[PDB]
This record gives sequence, structure tokens and C-alpha cells, in this order.
Amino acid sequence: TRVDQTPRTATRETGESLTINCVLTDTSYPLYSTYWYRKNPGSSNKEQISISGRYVESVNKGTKSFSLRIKDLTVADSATYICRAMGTNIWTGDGAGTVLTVNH
Amino acid sequence: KSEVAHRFKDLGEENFKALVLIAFAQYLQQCPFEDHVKLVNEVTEFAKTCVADESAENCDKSLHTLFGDKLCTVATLGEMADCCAKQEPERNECFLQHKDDNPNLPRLVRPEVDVMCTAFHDNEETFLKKYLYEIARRHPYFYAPELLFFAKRYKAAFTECCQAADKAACLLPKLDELRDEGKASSAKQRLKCASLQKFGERAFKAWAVARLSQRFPKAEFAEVSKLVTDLTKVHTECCHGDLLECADDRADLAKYICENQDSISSKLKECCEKPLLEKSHCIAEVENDEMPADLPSLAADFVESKDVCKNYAEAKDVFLGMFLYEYARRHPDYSVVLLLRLAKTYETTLEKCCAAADPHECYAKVFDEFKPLVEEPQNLIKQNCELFEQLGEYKFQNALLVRYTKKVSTPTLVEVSRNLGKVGSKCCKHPEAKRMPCAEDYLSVVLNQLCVLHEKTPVSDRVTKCCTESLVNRRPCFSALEV
Repeated sequence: TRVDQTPRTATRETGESLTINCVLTDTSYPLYSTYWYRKNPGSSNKEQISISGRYVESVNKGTKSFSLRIKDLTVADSATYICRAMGTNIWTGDGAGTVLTVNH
Repeated sequence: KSEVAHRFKDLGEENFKALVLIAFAQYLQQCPFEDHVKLVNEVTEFAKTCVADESAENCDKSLHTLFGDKLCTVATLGEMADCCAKQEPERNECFLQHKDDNPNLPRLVRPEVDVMCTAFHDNEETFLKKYLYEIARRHPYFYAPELLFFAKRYKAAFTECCQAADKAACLLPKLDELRDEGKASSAKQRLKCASLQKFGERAFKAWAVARLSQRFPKAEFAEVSKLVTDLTKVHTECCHGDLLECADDRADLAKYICENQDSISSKLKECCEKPLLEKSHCIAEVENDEMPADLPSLAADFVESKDVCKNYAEAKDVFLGMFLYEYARRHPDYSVVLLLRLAKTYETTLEKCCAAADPHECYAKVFDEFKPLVEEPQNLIKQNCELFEQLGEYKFQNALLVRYTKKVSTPTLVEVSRNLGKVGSKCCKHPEAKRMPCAEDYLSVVLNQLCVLHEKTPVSDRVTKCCTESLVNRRPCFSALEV
């Protein structure tokens, strides 16, 4: 069982958008909950992301696919984004991360 | 893709060679040291061709295929020989079923200190590999990565003690400690494998949620769940004989933990500075973090909420996992087994109540059912610690000796009784709040070892019943037995 996160690297300019697409694979178990985390540049702690405003989640339990789109991109956003998936058995895994860089 | 090459690159030559040695010794428990050395060197030399070129012949074969072929080559040249005639995956399964915990092997007779120290000096590599082999073959379910840490501890003991005034005074005692720690660790590793091996993950995962939650109370449920998943993977691979995969996965977990300390525990700094084997061992033995400041009662979410049954029905394991996490994080003073009995009680009540027209009225006082369950181990510890404090270790052991012999082989009864006397000596010296976790958790190990010993030669019935009935109810089953 594994979670595939794409893209692992991204660079956008100010005012643009980013869509991170995660897939729960190699399992016979259904997808239950999804979690998105932000690890700031030069941070030793990841804080969970409250999906609101700019943050828009799209879930498809059949494909076992879940994606997060960030509407307006700003410099402040430059951070590592991690997706976490939990199956109905509680098997919990993380995608390899997305290192987004926002430039002007 | 060459798995062997990937494992070699990640583990490094030295660790790869040690792990291959342990793996072979844990299966070919009867074969001489020299036989194993030959096998290891051959495997390592081949791995190196794969490292240089993943496209080299046979480099793309699975580890089980390659390992079985290497072992099997020797075997053709009793029952072990039968496994060799099978094909993968049946062959691996066959070898796994043939890891006999005790087909008896004569106890180790250690050379004299002067001889050992000289051998250590003349050839540290071979000397240390020899010991790795001796321990591994005698303990087939010994957690591989841990054996590597013990090896570095044995190396340190010889390094320090061989240049001391009295070689024996320095060395012999350390060796005795390592031997004892080793047997204990091996017993714990057999308990974990037995759960995975028969029942599967849910039993192990339950234990893990409870233990990790007591240890990392500040961590969120999702984090604990993630850690249980990773730990289950490591443990599963080690238990089935996937030593390299397990070792690398354990290293990766320790790394993940260290890079996410702020989301796990404030007590990990010291460990995360250590060397790679010493770090994982430290993390594994890390003391419980302090629990969050003002934690609310579980009543609101697990008893009062209208969504109890809805949340339970939708994903039972998730809900129960959350119950276990919330209860455990709040109770580092409880044994893991007690916490598991509380979760089982909660599960049974919900399964019954949620079927009713008005579930809430039915499960409204569930927490009351917990009180008698909590008190039983508590009182049992109090009475036994009080009896130990009045008798002393020896007399205490003898009282236990008579008590258990009266209920249900003498050598086994002596050994278990002696160890039980030690539980007393170890645990009763600890403050009341820490007594349950050390006592019940260590007793569950001693009783599992007794079960294993009965299992090889089943002459008794009462013991097998208690042993295979319920893992969480092993001690109460056994404890409650009559003359």
C-alpha cells in the first residue's frame, strides 16, 4: 500500500494556481479520510491545513483519488505540501511531498 | 530494478553482511559458522555485481528467490530438505514454519576471558560475526535490527574490558547483562510475531495504537495511525524473514520520526542526534512524553454524542482506534492489555447497543463497566507487591513456584517462577503509577514464552486453552486457574 503525490516539485509565479494530485494505491481497502499538511521553508514542524478559501479539495473515492488546488499563489505559500490518506482499516500513509516555490 | 542492489546501497556493506548472516543463521540454525560465512560472502560478492550493474544476470530476482536458492543449494547438499524442493512463495512459507523456537541447542559455553580478548584482538570481524551467529541461531525470532545494536554493545564491552586490570570483573558481568537483555528482547519479538503470524495486523495494530498513544500523547490520531502503519510494516517484514527490507524500513521510520519531532514528542532530541542504529534503539525505548494540559473527558464524544453509532458503523476500526488513542494518551499508568480490554468492552457494548431503538439509553453508562476491569490488575499488583515486600525475592519465587505447580515440567516451572520473582523485584520498586505497565507487559512476555514451551511438547490442556484463547485475556485466564 502506497500514496502517490504529483508534482513533487513545482514553481509558480505570483497570482497563479497549483493542483497537487494524490492517489492511494496497492490496497484492497477503501479510502476514508484525507489530510493536507504544510511544512514551511526551514521548518521542523508540519501544521495541518484547514481546507478553506484558497484551499479547495476534490475527492473521488472510487478512483481512490484526492487533490488539493491553491487558487491564488503568493510568495508566503512557498512551502512543502504533504497529503495523507487513511483507509477504513486505518492504514495511514503519506505522499512524498510537493516543494512549491512562488516567485515575482 | 535490483532489490539486492537497492538494499546494499541503503544498508551499506557491513550491515548488509550482518543481516544476511542473521537471516541464514535464523533458518539454518544447525549449520556450522563456516558454512554461513561462505554463504554470506558469496551473496555479498553477487550483490556487489548488482550494485555495479542492476542489469547483471540474476540481479532482478526477488530477495526470497535468491535467498531460498542459496539456502536450498546447501540443503540438498531432515524436514528442512523438504522446503528446498518447493518453489517460491511456498518455499519461504515452508522455511518460516520450520523456524523452531527451541529444537534444543546446547547452552553456550563461553571461552575464558583471556582467550576471548585475544581472539577479539586477532580478528574482531570474525570474532563478532561468530557471536552474531551464536545468538541468531539460538533465537530465530530475534528482531534483526536490534541484534545489530546488541552486537555494537558486545563490541564496546570487549573494547573496554580487554584492556582492564581484571578482564572477567569487567567483561563477564556485562556479557551476563547483554545475554539477559537479549533473551528478554527475543521473547518480546516472539510475542509480536505470534500475533502477526496468526491473527494478522489488527491485533498488533491495536497494541501499537495503545502503546504509541501513551508514549506520544501530544501527537494527533492521524500521526499515531501513520506511525502504527509504518511500524506494522517493519515488524511484518522482520517476522516473515525479510530482514534487509525490515532493517531499511526501520531506519527510514526513525528518520521520519526525527524529522517530525514537533508533531510527535518533545522527548526525541537526544535520540535524533545519535548514530543510525543507536537512534532507532533510543526512540524505541524513549520515555512517555507529558500529556496535553487540559484534556476533556471522553464522555462527550464516546457516550453523549448522537453520532456514536453512526461513527462506529461507518468505520468501526477507525472509531475504536480513536477511542483507544484518546483513552491511552490519558492513561500511561495502565498496561497496554488493560487498555485493550477496555476497548474490547467498548466494542462489545456498541455492537450490542447500536442495534437498539435508542442506542444512547443502552450505552449511556459504559464507563461504569470499566471500573471492575481496571481494579482487578490494580489489586493483584498491590497484593503481590505487598507479599513480595514481606517475603523477599527467593521466598517470593518459592511461593509462586508452589502456587503455579499446584494449579498445573519442573525445570520450566523453576525458570518461570524465578523470572516472576524478578518481575516483583523490578516492578514493585517503582511508584504505584508506573507499576502496571511494567508488570503486566513483562508478565505477558513470560507467559508467552511458557506457551511456546508448552506448544513444542503439548502434554497439558489448561495452558494451551489459556494460551490460544485470547492474547489480552492470557494473564487473567491463567491467573484465575484453580488447583
